[PDB]
Amino acid sequence: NLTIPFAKGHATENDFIIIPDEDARLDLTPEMVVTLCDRRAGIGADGILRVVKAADVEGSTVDPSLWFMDYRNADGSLAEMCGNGVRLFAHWLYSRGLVDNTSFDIGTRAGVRHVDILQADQHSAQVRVDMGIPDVTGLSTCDINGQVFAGLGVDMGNPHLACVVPGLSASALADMELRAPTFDQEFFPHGVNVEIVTELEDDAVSMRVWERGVGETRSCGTGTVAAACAALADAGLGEGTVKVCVPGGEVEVQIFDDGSTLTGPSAIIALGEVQI
Amino acid sequence: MNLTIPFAKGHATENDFIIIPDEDARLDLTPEMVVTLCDRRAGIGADGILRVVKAADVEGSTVDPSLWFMDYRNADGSLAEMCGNGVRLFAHWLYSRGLVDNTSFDIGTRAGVRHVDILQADQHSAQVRVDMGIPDVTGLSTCDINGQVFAGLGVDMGNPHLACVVPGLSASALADMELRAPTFDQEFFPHGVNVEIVTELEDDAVSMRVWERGVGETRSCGTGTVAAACAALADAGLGEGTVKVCVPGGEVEVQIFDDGSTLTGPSAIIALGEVQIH
Repeated sequence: NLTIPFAKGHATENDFIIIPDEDARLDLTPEMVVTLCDRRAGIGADGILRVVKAADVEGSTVDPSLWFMDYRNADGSLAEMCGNGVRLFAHWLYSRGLVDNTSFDIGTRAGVRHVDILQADQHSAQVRVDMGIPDVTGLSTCDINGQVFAGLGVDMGNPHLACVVPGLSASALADMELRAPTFDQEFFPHGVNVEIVTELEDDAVSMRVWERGVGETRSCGTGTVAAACAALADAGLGEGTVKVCVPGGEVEVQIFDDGSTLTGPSAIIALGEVQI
Repeated sequence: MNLTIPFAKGHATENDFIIIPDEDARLDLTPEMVVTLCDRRAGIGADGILRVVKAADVEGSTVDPSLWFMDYRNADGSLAEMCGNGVRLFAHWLYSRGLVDNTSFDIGTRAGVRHVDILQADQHSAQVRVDMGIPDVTGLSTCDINGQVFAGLGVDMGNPHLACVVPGLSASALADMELRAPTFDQEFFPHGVNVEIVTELEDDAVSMRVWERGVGETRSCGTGTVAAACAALADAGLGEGTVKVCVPGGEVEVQIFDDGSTLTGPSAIIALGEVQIH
């Protein structure tokens, strides 16, 4: 029935359909989302980022003149957390001349985010995003596939449990076989994302992640910040700069005593039109 | 370098492809490019690439040079022959973009010429019939899926099949089975096999699920639907007929004769655009 312009891109292989809607002319229903993000029947993504002014988003109470990351999960749901996504949305905004400043603010359902474009062209960027104060909630354990791991619990807006594993190489991490983890039920009352991480080594670590009711993913933004907190803690530091390697790429995490940042890439890989 | 390529994304009963128009045979499309494009998160994502090129510009093409050739690449980069589903989408592309003038026409493939008939088409949707050859029932064998033994029929459609029609299987209970990679007779199927689990012919229809060799479960297998319909007819004591086959990605209609078979089914063209390879 309607043909609309779109783009496809990803931030460390967490991939999105960007749908411009400057004039908020699109009623994008949860069934339309689910269709569009169907990898075999549609275009295929982890979600849609619709480009709209905060003004026009039902329920945003942020400054109405911001651009708002109207972010939908692949199941249609209104995402309340955001991560890697922000890097892509920032990239689109800056490269299409929708903002004109390398440093600006983005309306999201989790509140305003602040970003800094560090490099940007039509296809690639590096973006620094302010991720909030990590809330460390303490030691916990989990079981994956008949093995206990010590982790550090971390709240970034959503819960994580980051298990830094002394001895474990990047290879051995690669070779482990993951399964839905079991963990402390009462410690995590809304479930938990679990990261397995190597130890700080040249200010870097490698991570794999099991997201909450999703399973293994290529990249989880909030998760890389969690892993960085843990890897620092596992070494006796509370502040620092860590390169985190996930299956989808590399980010850089900065842990301050009063905040955190995530720095990493974004890619706009295709442009076209799609039918409803 | 990077390279920007015009493309389309489509599917045939949710067996999905990237179509890449290359009428002047200018694009050198390598296996590593194919892999990158077909990557669902770093690329566009698909089961394969259909490059639209004249058979005159494919080396080793058996067919008439004036035909369009489906230069079909699998997602892993390897060259392929034919796809029951993908031919439907290719036919749809050629016809809806005016590259052929008739509703009935031939297409070149690496398995030889294929004859298609456009039943309905516009820019987004179509219904296409393809002639799929005489099935060759190679024998009776069995498999084991996740502990449970199924009896079936060897079918050679150009590639090996064990179509297992299961008396007393409802569609409900087919949808709830847990599929795992089957075990099979390695002597009967020395090159692997595609396994279809099928219900029994009822009101001229069956439902199927398929585990494709080296790929696991898919939403649709074109040659599988034809194997499935053979087995369904043979389990009903018939040698010929028309069967609607329901796969998780949609519905098709198989006609079996003594001297051949056809597969009719849908095609959709979902998007158009341009893509930059890394």
